[PDB]
Amino acid sequence: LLADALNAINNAEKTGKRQVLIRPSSKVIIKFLQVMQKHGYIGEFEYIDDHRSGKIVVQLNGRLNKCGVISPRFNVKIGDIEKWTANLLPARQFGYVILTTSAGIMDHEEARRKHVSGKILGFVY
Amino acid sequence: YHVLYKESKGNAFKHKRALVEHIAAAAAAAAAAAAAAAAAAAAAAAAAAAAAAAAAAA
Amino acid sequence: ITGNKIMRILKSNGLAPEIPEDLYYLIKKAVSVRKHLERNRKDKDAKFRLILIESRIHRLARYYRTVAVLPPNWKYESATASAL
RNA sequence: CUUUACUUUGAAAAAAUUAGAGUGUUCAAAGCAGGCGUAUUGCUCGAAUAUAGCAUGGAAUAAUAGAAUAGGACUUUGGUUCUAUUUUGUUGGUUUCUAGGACCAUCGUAAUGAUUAGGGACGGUCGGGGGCAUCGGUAUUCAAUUGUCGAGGUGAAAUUCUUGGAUUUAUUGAAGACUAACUACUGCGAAAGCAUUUGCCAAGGACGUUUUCAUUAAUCAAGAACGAAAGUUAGGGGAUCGAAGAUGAUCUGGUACCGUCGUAGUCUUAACCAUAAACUAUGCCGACUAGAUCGGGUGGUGUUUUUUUAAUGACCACUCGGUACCUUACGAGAAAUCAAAGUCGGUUCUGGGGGGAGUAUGGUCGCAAGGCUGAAACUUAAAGGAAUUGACGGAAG
Repeated sequence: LLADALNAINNAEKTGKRQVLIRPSSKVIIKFLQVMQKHGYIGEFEYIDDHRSGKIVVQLNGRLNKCGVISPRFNVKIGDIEKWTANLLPARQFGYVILTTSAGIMDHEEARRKHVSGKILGFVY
Repeated sequence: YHVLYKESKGNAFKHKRALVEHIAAAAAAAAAAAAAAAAAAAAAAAAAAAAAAAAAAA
Repeated sequence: ITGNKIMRILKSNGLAPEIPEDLYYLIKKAVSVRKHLERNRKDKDAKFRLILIESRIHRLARYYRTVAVLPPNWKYESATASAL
């Protein structure tokens, strides 16, 4: 469920699918995709009815190089973010780490602004 | 009674003394059933509530 | 022949997804295929085949055990069928 | 800072609408905030504690018993008596509020994004999955009998078998093993493994509308059970071919290939040892990414089969599972190639130069051959994989 997730949307950008077709719904999916919207990595999104769970819709615009998960959800600190950001992102300046902070799920540099620690989900660059 | 036979096989005796001195422990188990039967008071209270509902809506 | 077994253990009828029915199935028929292992002992695949279905009784003993056993339903199953 | 808001109920013909009530409790201190000098109340800040009711428990209300606290009437001042309040135990009507037990439906939308994840019941269906008990056919061999006179082998040969009638041809009888064809680019079993036909006990997978319990799940050191062939133990059986063993031939030699015979084995029950270059040289389980064949279910208002018309079909559309497999783009890699052995997680196993070594020794198992676990001294400077060129062949064209 975590493994598959960011690989599907990444391979969609690799080939050049304009919208990507992804699905599930319960309550760890969509607001870091609003952090991706703020940063300009994806575009708009909406919800479509299903029989069970739900269907998402995501609009892409050819931005993602590689996104992927951090499969063990390690502890990040308000100092040691960038020990991970060194290996996670091969580029610095480009990309960001998404932390599951204590103040919800937000960006990593936004997490230093709040001064809040937590776990990690994935990288985007 | 046949708990004393299961106190011979799996011996907790030795001789003729300890044999008859058991009978007290097995008899005490029956007291637990009387405590469990007290839970029926909740069902009696529910029957009184049903009678009060029928007296209200008529 | 399955249908005569169904109307015994269950609350209602048709619910072998009410799981003490699989426990009673495998126990009762494992001793019946062992009549066919009291037949000869050469026997290749039916001894292999028996391991699968008789070990499934232990996964059925893992079953209701882990989730909820406030009054233990697991100990009703193993009493009625005669397991562990 | 900020409400429109949310909700249980009444009055309304319905209904707009309207009327009333609610949106935690307790304690100490400090700040700000109505009316007053204050007190005190409300809110905020900080803590502690708990997070659907009607069996049960608390409070309100009533009674009774004990204890504590406050006030009054009395007192031969110890105490008694009355009243109010709190706490604890017990009982009953009514009002209000809180724990706990059994069973079932749906999967809605906001925080990793095209998700039915585990067990089956019901009803159809396929297969060489298993064990046992029967039965049939061909070929071979042996025994008896008829018609008829030499054969068998090989590169040539001989051992060998025949006038005491062989090979053989037919008839009759017996004993064991195997099932040609069908037979496949086929199916089943988790792997080992599974081919005549029929019957009984008995297992698993896949499909279909659904019905249904509601994380029950995944993986798993140890541990437990199962085990092709070869070998061992005890009792049977030995047709068809034969390790060991005995002759003939071949050669420089021939303890072999070849030919004539033949022992243990090969078959069977029970028990044991448990290994294979045990194989896809690729662990299991779940999600993403273009293209065959076999089984199930549905459709083909059209055509054909055909006289219990069941054609199960023909031939075409799909939709699912297994997927001999073929072939291939993206992509990866040292490359051949793969089509995931690309690539991903959760979990388990395993590797750290060659020789010495799966050995030495101990432990453990075994009836025994032997299995399992498992090094070092020392030696050495490489062992090894993928891919090329050319010579050669008792290789082909």
